[PDB]
Amino acid sequence: QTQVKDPLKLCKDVPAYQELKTQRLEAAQKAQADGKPVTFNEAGTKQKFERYDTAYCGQDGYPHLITSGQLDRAGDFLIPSVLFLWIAGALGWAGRLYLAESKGPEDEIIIDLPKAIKCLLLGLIWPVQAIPELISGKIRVPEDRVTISPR
Amino acid sequence: SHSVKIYDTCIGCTQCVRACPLDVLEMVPWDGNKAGTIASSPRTEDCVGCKRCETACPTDFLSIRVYLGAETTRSMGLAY
Amino acid sequence: VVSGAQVAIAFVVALIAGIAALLLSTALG
Amino acid sequence: SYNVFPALVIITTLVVPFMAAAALLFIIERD
Amino acid sequence: SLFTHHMWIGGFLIVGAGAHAAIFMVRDYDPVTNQNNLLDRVLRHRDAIISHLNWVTLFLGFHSFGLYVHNDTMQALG
Amino acid sequence: TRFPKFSQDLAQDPTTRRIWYGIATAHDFESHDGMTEESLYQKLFATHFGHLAIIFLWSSGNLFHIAWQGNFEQWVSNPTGVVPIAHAIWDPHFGKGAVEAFTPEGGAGPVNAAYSGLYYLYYTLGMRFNSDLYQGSIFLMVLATVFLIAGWLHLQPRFRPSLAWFKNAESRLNHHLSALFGVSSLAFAGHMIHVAIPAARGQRVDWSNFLNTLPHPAGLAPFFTGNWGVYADPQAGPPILTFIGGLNPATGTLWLTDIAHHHLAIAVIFIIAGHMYRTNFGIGHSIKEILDAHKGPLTGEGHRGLYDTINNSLHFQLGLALASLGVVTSLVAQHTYALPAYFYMPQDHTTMAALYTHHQYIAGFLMVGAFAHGAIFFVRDYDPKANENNVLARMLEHKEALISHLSWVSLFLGFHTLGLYVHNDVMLAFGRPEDQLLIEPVFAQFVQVQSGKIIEGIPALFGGPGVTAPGEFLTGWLGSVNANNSPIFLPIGPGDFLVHHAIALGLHTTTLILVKGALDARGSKLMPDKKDFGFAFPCDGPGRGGTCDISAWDAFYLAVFWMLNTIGWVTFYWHWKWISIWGDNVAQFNASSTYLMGWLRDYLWANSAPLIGGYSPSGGTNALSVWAWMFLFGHLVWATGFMFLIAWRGYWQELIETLVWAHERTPLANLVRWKDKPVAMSIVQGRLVGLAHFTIGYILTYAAFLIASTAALYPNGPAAFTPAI
Amino acid sequence: SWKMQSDVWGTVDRSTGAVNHIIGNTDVLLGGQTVALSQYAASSININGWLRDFLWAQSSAVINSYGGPLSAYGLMFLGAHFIWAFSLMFLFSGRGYWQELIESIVWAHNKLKVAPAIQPRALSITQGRAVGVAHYLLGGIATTWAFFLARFLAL
Amino acid sequence: LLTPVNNSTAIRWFIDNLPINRVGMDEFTRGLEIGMAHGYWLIGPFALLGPLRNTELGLVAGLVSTIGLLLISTIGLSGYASLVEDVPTEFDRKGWSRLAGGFLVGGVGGAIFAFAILQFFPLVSAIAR
Ligand code: CLA
Ligand code: CLA
Ligand SMILES: CC1=C(/C=C/C(C)=C/C=C/C(C)=C/C=C/C=C(C)/C=C/C=C(C)/C=C/C2=C(C)CCCC2(C)C)C(C)(C)CCC1
Ligand SMILES: CC1=C(/C=C/C(C)=C/C=C/C(C)=C/C=C/C=C(C)/C=C/C=C(C)/C=C/C2=C(C)CCCC2(C)C)C(C)(C)CCC1
Ligand SMILES: CC(C)=CCC/C(C)=C/CC/C(C)=C/CC/C(C)=C/CC1=C(C)C(=O)c2ccccc2C1=O
Ligand SMILES: CC(C)=CCC/C(C)=C\CC/C(C)=C\CC/C(C)=C/CC1=C(C)C(=O)c2ccccc2C1=O
Ligand code: SF4
Ligand code: SF4
Repeated sequence: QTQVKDPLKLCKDVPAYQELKTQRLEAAQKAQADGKPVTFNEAGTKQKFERYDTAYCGQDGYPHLITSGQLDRAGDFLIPSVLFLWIAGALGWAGRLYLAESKGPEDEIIIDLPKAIKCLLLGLIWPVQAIPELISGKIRVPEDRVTISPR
Repeated sequence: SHSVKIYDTCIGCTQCVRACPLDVLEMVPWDGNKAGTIASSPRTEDCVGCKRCETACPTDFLSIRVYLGAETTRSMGLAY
Repeated sequence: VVSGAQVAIAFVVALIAGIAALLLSTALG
Repeated sequence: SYNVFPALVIITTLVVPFMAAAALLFIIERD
Repeated sequence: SLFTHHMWIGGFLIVGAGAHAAIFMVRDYDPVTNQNNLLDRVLRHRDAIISHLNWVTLFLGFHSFGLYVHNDTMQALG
Repeated sequence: TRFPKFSQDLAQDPTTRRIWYGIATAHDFESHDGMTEESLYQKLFATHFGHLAIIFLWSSGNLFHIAWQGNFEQWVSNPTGVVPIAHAIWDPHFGKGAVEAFTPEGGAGPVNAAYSGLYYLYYTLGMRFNSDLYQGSIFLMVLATVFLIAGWLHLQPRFRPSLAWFKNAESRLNHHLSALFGVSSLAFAGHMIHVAIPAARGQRVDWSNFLNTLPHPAGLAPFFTGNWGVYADPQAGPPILTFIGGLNPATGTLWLTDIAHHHLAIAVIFIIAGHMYRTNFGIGHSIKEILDAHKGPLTGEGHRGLYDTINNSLHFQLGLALASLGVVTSLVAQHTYALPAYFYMPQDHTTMAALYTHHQYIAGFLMVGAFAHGAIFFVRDYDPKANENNVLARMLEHKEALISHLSWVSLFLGFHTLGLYVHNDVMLAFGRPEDQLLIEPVFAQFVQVQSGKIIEGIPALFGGPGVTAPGEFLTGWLGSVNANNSPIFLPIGPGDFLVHHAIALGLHTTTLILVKGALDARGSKLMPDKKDFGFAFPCDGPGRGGTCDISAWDAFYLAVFWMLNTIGWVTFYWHWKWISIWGDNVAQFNASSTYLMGWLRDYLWANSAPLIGGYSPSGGTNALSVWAWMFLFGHLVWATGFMFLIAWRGYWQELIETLVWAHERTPLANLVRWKDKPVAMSIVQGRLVGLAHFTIGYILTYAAFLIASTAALYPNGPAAFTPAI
Repeated sequence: SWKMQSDVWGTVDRSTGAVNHIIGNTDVLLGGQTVALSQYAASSININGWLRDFLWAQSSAVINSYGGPLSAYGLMFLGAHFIWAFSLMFLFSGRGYWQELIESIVWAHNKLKVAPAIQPRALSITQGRAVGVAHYLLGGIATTWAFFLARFLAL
Repeated sequence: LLTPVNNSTAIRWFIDNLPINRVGMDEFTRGLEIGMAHGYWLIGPFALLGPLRNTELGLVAGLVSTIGLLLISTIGLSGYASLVEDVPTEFDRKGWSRLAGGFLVGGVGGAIFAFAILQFFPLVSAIAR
């Protein structure tokens, strides 16, 4: 057992990140002249480690994310969090909009496209409608209209 | 032998009697429904417990109930 | 060491636990 | 300092299991 | 790859032969067509066929896989 | 057919189902013919004496075999150079290669090494000679006889206690807290101070001299005059009661004088605790009075009725007992490695692995059984009238909210945790390991820092344990938490993050299966009258869409898989993190535990090599050949379980009818006839037997792997440390 | 796979006239006067030989395939193990559990006006068997596929 | 169903005159002949394929092995005999019980006789030398 007092520092200070960063750039310059089209070319790899330079790295040299809510690492989890909840909330609200306007079960196996695009467009701004339905209790059915089992 | 009970929700549709492959069931006259009849289980010593009668019963929750009980040669369906 | 006398003593103690277990198991049945 | 009784192994692991199985056969099959 | 691929294709098709032989027996079998013919007489000793097949699988399984288990045990016992 | 005598329903069955179900229902005393409540409690009290006696006979057998066949005195003289011996081997199937592989160097004959840790327990308690172990073995066999006599005696008509005696909750709590917990802990503090601490000092104290041996030179004069610090003072003789805190840096284990003071301190707490409830002396609490007062405005009737609910339901009481035992058993596992008590046990790596894995699997079974008897309680004992609107009936009232949110958490954990592992696996495959999702476990590192771990970017919120625990233990505690080769609060990283959420997935999912089974035990929409059918029944047939595995028993059966999977994830993680520590390969653990190929290759594939080389055509056999054989045996048993779990009854029943035909038509064999008609195993029995093979094969495989990989590649280590300041 | 690698396929040397098979000739101790056999003849006669010399030894290509061109086989090897294990959820359970679980989930969708008109049912008893055997076959066959192709395209 | 395997005449005569079916026998003598037959051949696999087959005490080890197999078989047969209750004479409880006793006596005796032949078969040609 060996205590790690400093598990994380800036990646640009870690020498195992400088190992990796030069080892990736050398592979990107190897494929630029006398090479093959790759996902990370020489300018793509420069920008990749331009982003990782001000990140936190462990001793292996790989970036580690901080998800505690701290705001110098808000791009690590907090900003992808708002982007997720907007897009996932849009798809959830759009299905809820389409379900209420459904003619029947045939609208569930044959998608009514101008109804579906409109619900998917109206779902895009879902917190314009959802939170005024969320404080009113309009988001939920009363308890004596929802089936339950014996107790 | 299994216990085959008939509850008062029976509408006298006779579908459990037709479903039964062992002739456990029969219709007797009744006054509790418009058909004037109700299923009865006089011959449950022949009941194998297959629950085809329960499958045929249309009432929400069913008017006929099979309770699997002590196993016999007849109720285990043994030809040996 | 566990001498041969002590092995024999242990089986006598085990035999008494055996008849005690026999008393309990028939009173339980 | 290798202290075993091989006859106790034979009796307790072969003989009395076969006799307990015979005894249990009489218990579960009688009457 | 070619050995393995065609081994798998062949095994799947043989199982489908068993499936559609069974579908024939449920759907298209008729007692009037098959009176004391080869098909009717196989059905009349199906207990003899399956019990002998039950025996020969037990024989084969004991006397083939049990050899591997014998060998595992003998090698482990030195 | 009179077996089984407790069930005339089963006894008149003419098939082989009579035998199986008589065995399976033999301990279900409530469902037996002619059972009354009073005769049930009287039978249980004596049965519990028999189970107690088995525990003491088991312990006396371990003591006898270590004394008679082990090497305790040889190990006491040389604890690092001697492998402890469980018992000798006499196996006539052994060839010459197996006899010499199990015969230790210079040894007389084949032996099994011991991985139970009993030597470290016996040594730390102060046992030093084989005569100590033998007199323990005799004493526990006599103690077993006493409990067997007690069980027999309390079945005699003069000594069978009344039903009101068994339901005297207040007196049982007062006695079990004060004497069974308190006095027993006080007595153990007596053993440590009179026997075990002087043995660690090198002073032999036993029955022949303990009456004339002061455990402390000032003896019992500082105790009664209130000058208690003399027992902690090094200048007034060797101390017996201290609060040094942390671990002893010479041994890597707990201070013995801390252990003695711990058991003395908690003995006083438990003896005081057992004066709480009202017995025959006017003073004390009524439990019914405490529960009935605790009724708030949101929870309806509160705890009213719960006294008669608990006191009249043995399945509720057992479910509470199993759940508490299961939590404590896990706590034993977590604290035995983190804060070891036994001399030379942290140096025995195989024993530490075996003990952690043993107790976590026991804790997993106890947790599942607690929910099983909680489900049995709801079908058999739960009265909705006497529990009207209390906290119990209100759980059933919002049970769809409980199950749907437990379903949500498990899907929420499962989608993202698997998704992160798969993301990292794809990154490693494509040569982009710097694009892994490596989440730092900062909330748990926060917990370590509050206990005084020094971690750079994580703050001590209240000011550290100098502020929050300013006791006498603080120097020895902080010296042990920040030391290298110290097991207290191991360093954690992103691999520790991902597996802890996998563990949380397994905890929430197993709970979801168990809670849904306990809350739908009485009925659902698919089967509203399920309580009329009981805990364990196959199905309600193919109608209403089909109803296989609808019983509360079947939710037990499904959750055993999930418990085995969860404890598998827990014990895999413990083992790989510790063999990376023991093997000086922590950087390999930190690199490869963040993706699932690293678990397959660097944990499973790499550590299987000494195991599956336990016997071979090239190199013969070695001591690992029994684990190699058990490892294959466990794969075979586990896979045989799949046959019962997949191929269900009606296939086998038609197969058996042809065998019945074959027997009756075969000459010389049809003269022999069965007394019980051969039938296929029942639907429930096929699930139980399949689960049993699955579970036994699961445990035997991992035990063979855990022991053989540790004992061959990482068997021993120092465990001494240098304290940190 | 094992018999061809041990007894048939391999390289010849233009010196010695020597046949070097892909695996190459275990020595069987036995006395200890060693006996030279092919690896299939010396080791496939018990299950531990199949586990150690076939499954453990030849999986080294597929479990080390990451970071190179056979890494898709390493991903397929892990993914097929997953699908195979996933099948056992269907094979070992029954639909009455799943229908009751769907009931509590339909409650939460009912409570928030997101219940669909096409009522969610558990799979039929027959379909649950068919789903289980399809994923069992798919996972098991694709594991061997990834194992075989990573083994022989690497050596 | 009536088959040629079920219906051959000198196959029926052979089965009818095996000692389990032969007219006029007592169940002891039935068991005695059955045991003597089985114990005789059963030593063969034990003596030739057993673990001590290549040592000089291989036949003795195979003999004690066969006796062990017959004793455990007799436990099943004698236990079966105590529990049958079913039919008259040969399937009487005492009938099966006498067969179990005869089987064990004949079985051990058949193994000992087969042991003596395998141990002392050089004596049948000892006159010429
Ligand atoms: C209208 C779409 C919709 C909405 C708003 C919801 C909402 C919810 N689901 Mg449900 N669900 C859905 C579809 C939806 N679901 C479908 C199609 C399935 C079958 C796969 C499920 C199966 C399911 C389970 C098993 C559970 C939930 C749960 C929940 C609740 C918690 C969030 C969650 O766990 O999501 C998880 C979502 C899924 C697992 C399904 C997502 C699959 C796709 C993305 C949805 C389909 C989109 C649809 C086709 C869009 C059409 C719009 C267009 C026509 C305009 C939340 C009320 C949980 C709960 O009860 O919490 C209390 C829970 O345990 N859902
Ligand atoms: C590896 C095998 C495996 C896996 C992945 C699962 C997964 C699951 N089990 Mg199951 N289970 C298993 C074996 C497994 N089980 C076995 C052997 C049994 C004993 C029969 C059970 C018994 C069981 C019970 C009793 C319960 C579960 C539940 C669950 C769900 C738990 C929540 C969760 O983690 O959501 C995350 C989901 C997953 C991790 C599943 C995989 C999702 C995949 C990877 C996404 C696929 C995307 C892909 C592109 C689509 C395919 C397209 C392709 C055809 C082209 C999850 C679906 C519980 C449940 O339903 O909770 C609500 C539940 O109550 N399981
Ligand atoms: C169903 C059912 C049942 C069952 C139940 C169960 C089985 C349960 C479980 C449960 C559980 C299993 C629980 C547990 C829990 C635990 C807890 C609750 C704990 C907590 C703790 C804490 C909170 C602590 C704290 C702390 C810390 C953390 C550190 C520092 C110190 C301290 C101490 C402060 C019954 C029988 C009743 C009946 C009815 C039905
Ligand atoms: C080829 C053939 C055949 C045959 C087959 C077989 C299979 C046979 C076998 C055979 C056998 C298998 C034989 C055996 C024999 C035996 C013997 C010869 C025995 C003897 C014994 C003895 C002599 C004994 C004695 C004794 C003793 C020692 C002691 C006790 C008592 C007694 C008396 C018991 C037949 C005819 C069908 C037909 C034709 C062809
Ligand atoms: C206890 C006692 C007196 C023993 C005396 C001594 C004796 C005769 C030992 C013999 C024991 C044995 C091995 C009895 C055969 C068990 C059997 C009927 C297995 C077929 C079967 C299989 C394979 C399944 O997968 C399955 C799944 C779901 C439901 C039912 C079944 C099922 O039926
Ligand atoms: C284009 C595309 C893919 C759209 C997505 C399509 C949309 C909208 C929903 C998707 C629903 C789908 C695809 C699957 C859910 C199936 C299900 C109720 C599984 C639970 C279940 C399990 C886990 C068992 O083990 C089992 C065992 C034996 C009998 C029954 C069962 C059983 O029922
Ligand atoms: S369970 Fe089957 S046999 Fe019995 S009454 Fe119903 S249909 Fe008839
Ligand atoms: S029990 Fe059901 S099926 Fe039978 S007659 Fe009544 S309603 Fe019809």
